Amino acid sequence: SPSYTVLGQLPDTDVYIDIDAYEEVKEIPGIKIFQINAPIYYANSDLYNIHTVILDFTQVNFMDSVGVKTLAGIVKEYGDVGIYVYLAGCSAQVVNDLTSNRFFENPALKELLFHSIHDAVLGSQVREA
Repeated sequence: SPSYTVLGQLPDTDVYIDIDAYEEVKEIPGIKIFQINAPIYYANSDLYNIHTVILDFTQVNFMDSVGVKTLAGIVKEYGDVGIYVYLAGCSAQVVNDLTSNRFFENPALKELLFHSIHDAVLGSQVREA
């Protein structure tokens, strides 16, 4: 799909790239990592034993209200079955767009934000069940 890319980890590093880019790159058991390549309502359409989904926002320069609402639905619905959705690599501007569209109306959702994919992977290691 052009709207998202499945990422894996290069073994014994903090490097995450396209699962199809290099043979030894492997997904982490219990975690799905998706790089967002188009506004999230496109990726969401494709969506339509995992404890964590990590969404890599490195490529995202801004979000619109429809995108933030979509994202909120994704976080909520995974959350309802105990799966955490983490947001990695959000720029200041993207965080501003999330905030303006009241994504953090519950300040607890601030805990879903991580600077890098690896930070998010490490955040999933031990946590509130």
